[PDB]
Amino acid sequence: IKDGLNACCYICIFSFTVNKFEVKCLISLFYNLVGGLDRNAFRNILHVTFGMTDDMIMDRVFRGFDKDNDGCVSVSEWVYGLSVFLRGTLEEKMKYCFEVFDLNGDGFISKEEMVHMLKNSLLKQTLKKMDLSFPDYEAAVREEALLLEAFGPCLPDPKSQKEFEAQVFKD
Amino acid sequence: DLPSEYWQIQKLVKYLKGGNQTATVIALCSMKDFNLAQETCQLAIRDVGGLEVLINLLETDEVKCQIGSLKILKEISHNPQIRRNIVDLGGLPIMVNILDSPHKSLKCLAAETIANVAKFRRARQAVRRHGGITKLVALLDCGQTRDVEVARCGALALWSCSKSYANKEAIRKAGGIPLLARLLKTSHQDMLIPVVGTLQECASEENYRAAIKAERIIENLVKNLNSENEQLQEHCAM
Repeated sequence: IKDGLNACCYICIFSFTVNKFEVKCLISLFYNLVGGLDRNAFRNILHVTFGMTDDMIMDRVFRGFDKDNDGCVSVSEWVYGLSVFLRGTLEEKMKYCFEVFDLNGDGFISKEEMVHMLKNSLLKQTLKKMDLSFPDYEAAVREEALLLEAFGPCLPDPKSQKEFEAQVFKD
Repeated sequence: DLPSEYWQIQKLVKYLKGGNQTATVIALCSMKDFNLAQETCQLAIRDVGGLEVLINLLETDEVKCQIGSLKILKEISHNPQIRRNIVDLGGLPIMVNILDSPHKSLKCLAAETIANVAKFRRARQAVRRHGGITKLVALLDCGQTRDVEVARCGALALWSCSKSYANKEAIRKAGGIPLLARLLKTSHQDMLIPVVGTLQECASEENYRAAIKAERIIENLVKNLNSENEQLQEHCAM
């Protein structure tokens, strides 16, 4: 295939938790989206398809997928993060959520990425068991699965994501 | 005065019932952090509505809603006032269809809740009328270790529900006797206490005695009269 060679090389390089035809059609819909994805692609598709109306989290998940900071997000990291969202391990989820919810990227979870997103979490009118470091953060997250996304939303919400993967991964 | 827990749980309910994913996740984080077994905390959550907002989050598509919600409902359902206002608000029929809703955490933690709810007649008859007896019986059938914990919760729920003749008739019509026989054959002790706890007062009935004798459950009780946890020989002797 003139475009499936990308997916073949990507299963050769990256160990996606999705299998052959799944990643073929995933990259096919990526190429449908690009007509390779910029900012506006994220701010539209993760708002309409996914949800999570917090625009700071939109930019933050954009940069977390854009860990290489090329602006035009590459298909390699795009499909890698999408495979993470589809089928990811607990360690992969905690690594991704930690480095994303660290907004400035200081390697930890300081005041500007605890209190600001706590008030993002509070519709205006935790560290007791964690402490912020990744080891004890991981300890309290594997204790309470509520704590996995206790700084930002992320999603993998089943009724959202299993329906979306139902239209994506058309057999 | 109303407790500090009442004040925070009021704020958390306030940004629970009309919030979003992050709001719900951290509000239920603080819910889980608060002392659930405290009776004053149970009354505070009841007075702020609380529980019923958690059934509204069961309706909401997010799933950590359901996980934290039903865990907290189990741990605060130690007392009768909580559960009678559960059925008065109407969240319990909904929780009955959570006993079939696709995620396992839903069914297991909800069956723990009704397991510690169903001391009196109303919860038992609600679960039977809205079908949760038969769906927990299917979870005990295990046609799909995940089945082991969901069946342990369903079995402890049926043990709480094993005083109503209509509930017993529902189990008998659904055919729970051979599948409880196979779960009695299985050596997981955590299932072995409440399965026999259910089967005891279910097998007070004569057709149940005929069924357990047709399936040779007496031999299984003889095999299980010497387990590590002590309570199994009490229940088998019953």
